[PDB]
Amino acid sequence: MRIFVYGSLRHKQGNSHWMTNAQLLGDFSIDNYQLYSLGHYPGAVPGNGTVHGEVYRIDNATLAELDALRTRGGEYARQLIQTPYGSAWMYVYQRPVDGLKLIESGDWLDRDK
Repeated sequence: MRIFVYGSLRHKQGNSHWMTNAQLLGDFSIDNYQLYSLGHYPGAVPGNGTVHGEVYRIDNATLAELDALRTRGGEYARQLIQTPYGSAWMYVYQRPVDGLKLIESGDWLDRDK
């Protein structure tokens, strides 16, 4: 399925799938969203910022692989966003952001200005 990459443009190959069937649709930064950094992985939600992310088309079963690995048990919610390159799954923070770091900029890097 199509999913939004908010984990650097460098993304991650994961195990194999994420560099094999991963079709680069193109870059797509979304405004009115902000990025959290909760220690390991990041989180993204509607707010005030431009998330300089990238949109990919990966295999549908590969999607179930990511979902089953990420939110097995109930970690995040699936926010389906309709992009010009196709509707992509956005994972929104579903557990308290109390004491997290906020990138109101929307980009992972930013500080190269």
